[PDB]
Amino acid sequence: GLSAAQRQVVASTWKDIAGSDNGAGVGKECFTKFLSAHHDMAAVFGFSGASDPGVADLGAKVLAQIGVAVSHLGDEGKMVAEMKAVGVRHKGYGNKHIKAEYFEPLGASLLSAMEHRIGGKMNAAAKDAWAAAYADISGALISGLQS
Ligand code: HEM
Repeated sequence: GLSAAQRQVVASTWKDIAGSDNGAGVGKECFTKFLSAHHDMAAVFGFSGASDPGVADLGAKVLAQIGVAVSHLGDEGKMVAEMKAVGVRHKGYGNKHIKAEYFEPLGASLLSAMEHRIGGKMNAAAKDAWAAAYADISGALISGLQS
């Protein structure tokens, strides 16, 4: 599923975009677009539109999970245990309208927003390495999800 070159390209793009923000300006610009393009997930996340600061709260807190998961892409025995739990958490949120169908799509559109921080440094290996790592990150959260 992943390779040493990709695992390295993943930890190399997370130390820059998530330097001190840990991915704060990554989900706020991604979730915001998802909420706008999708008016069915806004009430689910807890926002009224794309002009809501809450978006920067979820897209940010969520990015962190991807960070703790970036320190173990080849080791899917523990970093996947925490993500699997997040799914169980989404099984009873304040909206009870979560779905893994928005994950993939919201995951791909997320890599296009990461370039906003490392614009110019995000090469193909950066979006590809993360495009292969985010698959195991989110895919590992859909397990406990819909519980
Ligand atoms: C696109 C599908 C998703 C939906 C609809 C969704 C929805 C939500 C909602 C509604 C909350 C709580 C906000 C509130 O108070 O209402 C939340 C929290 C959170 N979500 Fe998601 N989420 C999705 C995908 C993800 C993914 C893929 C990750 C992981 C990368 C993730 C990680 C988190 C984290 C870490 C929190 C913080 C809450 C906690 O864990 O205690 N979410 N999500």
